[PDB]
Amino acid sequence: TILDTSESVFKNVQGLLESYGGAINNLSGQYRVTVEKYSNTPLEINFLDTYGDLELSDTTGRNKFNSVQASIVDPALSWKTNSITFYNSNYKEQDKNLDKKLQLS
Amino acid sequence: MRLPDPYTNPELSGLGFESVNLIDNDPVIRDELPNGKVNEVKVSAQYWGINISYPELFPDEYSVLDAFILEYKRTGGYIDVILPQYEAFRVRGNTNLVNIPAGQKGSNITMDTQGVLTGIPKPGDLFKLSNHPKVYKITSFNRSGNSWSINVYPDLFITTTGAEKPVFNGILFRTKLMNGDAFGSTLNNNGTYSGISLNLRESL
Amino acid sequence: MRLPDPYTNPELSGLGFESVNLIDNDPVIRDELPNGKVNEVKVSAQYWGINISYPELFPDEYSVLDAFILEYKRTGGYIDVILPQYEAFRVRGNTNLVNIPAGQKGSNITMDTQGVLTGIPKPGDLFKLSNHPKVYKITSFNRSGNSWSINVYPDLFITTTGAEKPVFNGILFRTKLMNGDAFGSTLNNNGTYSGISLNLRESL
Amino acid sequence: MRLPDPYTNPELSGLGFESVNLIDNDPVIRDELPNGKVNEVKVSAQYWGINISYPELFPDEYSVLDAFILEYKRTGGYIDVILPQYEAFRVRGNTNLVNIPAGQKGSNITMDTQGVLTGIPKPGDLFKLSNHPKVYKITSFNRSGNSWSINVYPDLFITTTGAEKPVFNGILFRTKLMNGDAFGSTLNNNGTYSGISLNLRESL
Amino acid sequence: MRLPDPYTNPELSGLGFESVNLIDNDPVIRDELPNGKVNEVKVSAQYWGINISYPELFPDEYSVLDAFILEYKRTGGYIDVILPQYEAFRVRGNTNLVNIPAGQKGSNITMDTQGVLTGIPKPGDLFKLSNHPKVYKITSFNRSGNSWSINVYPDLFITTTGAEKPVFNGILFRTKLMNGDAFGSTLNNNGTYSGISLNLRESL
Amino acid sequence: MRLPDPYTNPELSGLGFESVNLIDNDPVIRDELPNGKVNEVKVSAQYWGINISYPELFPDEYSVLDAFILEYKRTGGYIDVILPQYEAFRVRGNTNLVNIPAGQKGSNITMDTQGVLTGIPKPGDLFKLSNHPKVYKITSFNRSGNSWSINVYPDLFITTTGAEKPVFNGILFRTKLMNGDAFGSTLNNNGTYSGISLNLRESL
Amino acid sequence: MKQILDSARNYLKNNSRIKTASLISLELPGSTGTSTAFIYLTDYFRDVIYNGILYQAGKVKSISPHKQNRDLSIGSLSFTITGTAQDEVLKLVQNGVSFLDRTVSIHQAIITEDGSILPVDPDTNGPLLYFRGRITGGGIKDNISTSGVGTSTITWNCSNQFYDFDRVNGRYTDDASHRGLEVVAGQLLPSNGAKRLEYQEDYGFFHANKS
Amino acid sequence: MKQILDSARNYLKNNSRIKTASLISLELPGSTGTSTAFIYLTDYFRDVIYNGILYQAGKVKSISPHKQNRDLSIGSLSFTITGTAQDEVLKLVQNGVSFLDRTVSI
Amino acid sequence: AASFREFASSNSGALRDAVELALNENGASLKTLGNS
Amino acid sequence: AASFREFASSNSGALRDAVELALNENGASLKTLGNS
Amino acid sequence: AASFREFASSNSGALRDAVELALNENGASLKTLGNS
Repeated sequence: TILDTSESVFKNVQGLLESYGGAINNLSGQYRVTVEKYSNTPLEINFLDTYGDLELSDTTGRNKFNSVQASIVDPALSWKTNSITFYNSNYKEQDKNLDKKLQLS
Repeated sequence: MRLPDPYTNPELSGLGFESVNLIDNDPVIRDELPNGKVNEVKVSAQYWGINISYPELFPDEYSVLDAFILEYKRTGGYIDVILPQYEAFRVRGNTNLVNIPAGQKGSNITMDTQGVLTGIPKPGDLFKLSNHPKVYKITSFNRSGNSWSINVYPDLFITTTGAEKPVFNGILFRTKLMNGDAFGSTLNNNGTYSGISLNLRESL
Repeated sequence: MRLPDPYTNPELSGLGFESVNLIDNDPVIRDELPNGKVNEVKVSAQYWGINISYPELFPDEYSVLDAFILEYKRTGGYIDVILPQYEAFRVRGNTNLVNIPAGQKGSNITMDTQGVLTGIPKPGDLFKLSNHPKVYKITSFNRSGNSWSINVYPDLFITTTGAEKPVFNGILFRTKLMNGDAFGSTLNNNGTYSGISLNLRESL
Repeated sequence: MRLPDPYTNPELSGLGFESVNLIDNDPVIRDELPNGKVNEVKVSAQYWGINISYPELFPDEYSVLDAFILEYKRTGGYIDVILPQYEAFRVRGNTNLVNIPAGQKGSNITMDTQGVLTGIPKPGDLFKLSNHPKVYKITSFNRSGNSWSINVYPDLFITTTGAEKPVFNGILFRTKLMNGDAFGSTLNNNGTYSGISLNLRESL
Repeated sequence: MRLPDPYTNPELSGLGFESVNLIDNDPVIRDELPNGKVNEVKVSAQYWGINISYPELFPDEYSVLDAFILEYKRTGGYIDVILPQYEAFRVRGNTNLVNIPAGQKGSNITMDTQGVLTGIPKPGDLFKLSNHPKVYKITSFNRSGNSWSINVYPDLFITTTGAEKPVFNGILFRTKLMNGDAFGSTLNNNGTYSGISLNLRESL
Repeated sequence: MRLPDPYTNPELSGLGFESVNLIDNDPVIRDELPNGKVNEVKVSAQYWGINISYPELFPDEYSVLDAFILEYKRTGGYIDVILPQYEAFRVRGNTNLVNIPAGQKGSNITMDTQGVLTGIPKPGDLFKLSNHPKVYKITSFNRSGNSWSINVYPDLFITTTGAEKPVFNGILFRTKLMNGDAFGSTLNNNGTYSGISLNLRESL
Repeated sequence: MKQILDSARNYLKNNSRIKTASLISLELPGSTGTSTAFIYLTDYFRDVIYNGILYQAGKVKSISPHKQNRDLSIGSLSFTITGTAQDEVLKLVQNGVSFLDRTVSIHQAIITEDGSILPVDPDTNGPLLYFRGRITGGGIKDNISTSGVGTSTITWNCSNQFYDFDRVNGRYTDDASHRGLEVVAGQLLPSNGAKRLEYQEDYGFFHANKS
Repeated sequence: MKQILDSARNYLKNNSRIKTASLISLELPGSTGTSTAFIYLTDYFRDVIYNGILYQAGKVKSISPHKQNRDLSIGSLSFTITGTAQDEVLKLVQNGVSFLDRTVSI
Repeated sequence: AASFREFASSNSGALRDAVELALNENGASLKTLGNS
Repeated sequence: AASFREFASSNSGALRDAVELALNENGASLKTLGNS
Repeated sequence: AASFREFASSNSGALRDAVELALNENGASLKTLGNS
């Protein structure tokens, strides 16, 4: 990480967290950080525990992708930029061959 | 500062309440769960509400009422109220000789009656602590000789200091007039006032 | 302008009130605390409301009232009124000889009668100061020789200059009319008007 | 174009209004100030509203009514109305000899009666200016020999040109039927029409 | 705690119900298809509602009920009740000797009476399993020798462990009170309370 | 699964409907055009609604009703209903010998009665197709010897396969209980149940 | 304007009560192979046959309005089907599903008194189209009251081909993109990602980055 | 997740009527020196003692909900106290006050 | 709907306030448009 | 609240109008977002 | 009006949703403000 301290702290923190998927919380008052995880022992829950109000929503069209490119700064390029990209055959077959490219830096 | 009544003014019998309504207010938030449980959470005080209605009034007793109510409004004090249905003297003795230990809290009181008191309370009696205006109601009572215990509703609003004394007799509610901001009396050509009623809410 | 009545036009015998309803309006902020306390704060003026119902009117007397009300509308003045049941005398004397010390404030007035006045007011009598339109009610009276002390509601709107005179009789309220935008009258088949009524408000 | 009535059609007496309601509408915007002042602002015209009700009607008089109302609807004219309670001829003479000076405006009229008229108006009389359909109402009147003056409500809708003449007799309101957009008559198997009523608003 | 009644306190003869209203609540999603089909799906618990009205009460019995209700509020327990019209016996015997196979599920129960029981239940009788508070209604019964089969509504909340015992008599509902936040009572001038009534709900 | 009735249970005559209400529901969207045309568009099914009311009920017949209704709720089946006012046997013969050609659709049916049937339908008769639960109503009928035709409301919900047969007699509506989600019975101290009523909507 | 056949114009001008059927042809979601089923539905109160295709009745509840204007837009729709039909819930909630493209078409049919469909479009001599496009998303709402009736509903959301205005679909000079490289078993290969099969041959741009 | 002690989990699972008190520890505004007073309040219907600190009762009226999510946010709250308590108005309306930082715990 | 259009246009400022509350909560504001 | 969500989403265009009225009054518009 | 201010401020998120729906329909979003 390199931080320009002239950026406002909120925005620097946000970009820093975004770099590794972390998020922070102050429920229970202590400042806490919780990375995303695959957990072996999730908390079990059943519908009947709830108040019974339930809503499911799915937003495939914008959010879904099947190929990607990412850009970085690389010392093997003298700290010029490098551009990784790849496809997924299985995902492109599950989609009806429609190509859709995710952009990242 | 009693609300005038036939016991204070037997000559003005019209002041006898035609009928009285006592309401518990126990504000609570509640929900029903799809598994058929009920869950509820309590915050804020219980309070007693009272409604009073009067018949037609003649001008003299009416003037006595207004002379009271305006004195209350000017002074900003409290209205004391008696409630005749509970006027029974089933417990008596040197109440001020009883010892209540300090640090009792929550809904159970235990007392050393020192063998002094005679008679017993009953469920539904009123009960009051000498140093606080609250009125409680007896749910249940027990003896172990001189030791007594009573379980009381609502829950206690104070921790006992050890200076408190019980009060079984002559309990007066202390209240103020939530209706009072738009008060007023119709006068009919009979020469008699009509339509008076009072809504009271205890206040501490 | 003085409202016409059986004092001003005794021949219009129907023109007196069939009923009245003198209402106190006392705007307050009220708040209810979770500890059961009720807080009240007095802000803005207390003002007397008056509802009046007339009996059935013949056309002539109705036309007189109608013309009076329209003349009030045209001028934009004030409606002056005297309540007859308070009008009944108790105190009499040359009120001009009473002297009120300046600088009195708050709900207690004292005065020197010099012994001039006769009788005493009762609680629930009306009271007024000659230089200001507000009317007050006597909550209680105390004599001490020729000096008098009076507790009034509401509290005084103004500090005594020392030039006031009291007025116990012939007290006129100064008022404004709330129905005026839609007033209207039904000629009954028998030749009378019915329901004629007024919702007056004090104005200061 | 008079609304037919017993005076025009004594044979059809059912057309006599069972009862009539005259309403002043004086649209005004008003507020109450916390110091207890009342303040109000006037805009837009005062107007007279009238409500009429009829009994059960037989087919002939009903047909005469419909033959009138549909003629009004087709022509888009005005409905003239008489109002019997004010039918008194207390003022008479050569009205068209009176001189009203030009430039009178606002609510006071002064006239040179030239000694011509006999009798006097009364408060509550109707009054009208010859060149304008408005109906005013007398609040007050005065004499100084041949000179008269009258203060009149509502305020004048016109400046006097000097061609006007007063009209004390036979005043008809000019009106149109605000109810008329959903008009219609029930017919019962008695052979008699029912449920007729009219709401009228003057129009100029 | 058991609600007091003419079984528990037979001397309080007024304390029985003047009317009751046992309501089924069965929450469903319903949908109406354009082809006219109606679809229904069972989700969440079925729960019994009970409305009760008492007759007029004298003060003593009222005070007993009042104290009971307050003791319930204080403890936060459950109100237990037995309906008398179902209470009428039909089956009798040592229900402890009945044996219920484990793993039964769905709206049909079978059991071995070993011949111990006498009589048979009728449709519309109550039924309960000793280890769980839910109450069920018998829609139909079939004997085969000493084995019994029963169809119940609602469907079982729980699979049979094989340790249950049936209970046909003295079935108590376990309930919670919906009025409790605003309950209040009017002393009639004749010296009685009126309208005393409860909206109970089952809770699981 | 008939709703029990006097014909099924003449001993329980109280089950005879006190009065019945049959409603057509024809959901339609409509507007009124300023040129005075009316335009309307149809979507979704017509359906029959029925309302039933009962008198006071004794416990036996009531128990028979509950034993039915709970069986329906447990099974999730359908309620069959007869409707006595249409119980007339004006058409009879070997209905199952009639041939209906396939591919009839829309609102007209034609049949070869093969000379078999005797009598004729009337407008307002009920009519049903053997393989489908719908109930239709006869608007009109014609003969051409053995050939019949009938125009029927509502429009047909199916295309004819050629296996259908007409059904002129014993038509039962198939329905379910839209009221049923909050069902329950008051019990009065007379020992008699009260306030029962049913709202039914056909379902296919 | 699209010119309708004037018989329809006249019939609509005359008759005051009209019957109309909406006919939905829908591609099934989640065909994991390229071959897909279709389902056919109507909101009409009974099933209806068209081109000999039989359209089922009762699942549909409502269809949104459909707005366009002189500016470019996604022209979105929604339509709703009952949440109680267990099959349709399972049709959403399978995990292996994708529907990033699935096609939908919505015909609009005047149905005359004999139950025939009126000819309107002079191209096909048949019913009009109300809408056509691609699926973009959906959702389920279940409301349970403590007491009384709850509700359940499924929404499908549809749009035109621009349903992702973020899509960038150019070409740029990098071999792995042009050939469509993917990693398998420890080496790179050309695969389906190539915008056309022939490109996989083309070692063009291979030198570009260093050049 | 923060793991609660399971006795509490059980008690909450059993009992149907629950009593809850909100306890506010608040730094006074407008200490012109760095040393500051604190005040302690509760919404509960009577005063309550904790760590021997006595928390006054009756001033509080309400407390907002409190939302957080996977994005960074200020996580704001509000709470309300009666406008009739003359002291609290004076606690706001002094001119020399600053409270650009003052701490609060609930 | 049309009544709601008329109402909202008559009360536009409060909507702008509410939007600014949300965006401030995340850390953004419309004033960037004012400068932009 | 949820009813208000459903209503507002069903009437979204009028809200956009009201916001544009306020911003136009100060001299700004959302169209800058359209280009941006 | 004031009641509507209080309500809208209490329900601000739904308004933001509706605005995003309109702008997404034309092809724009407030998130540009978030970055800007």
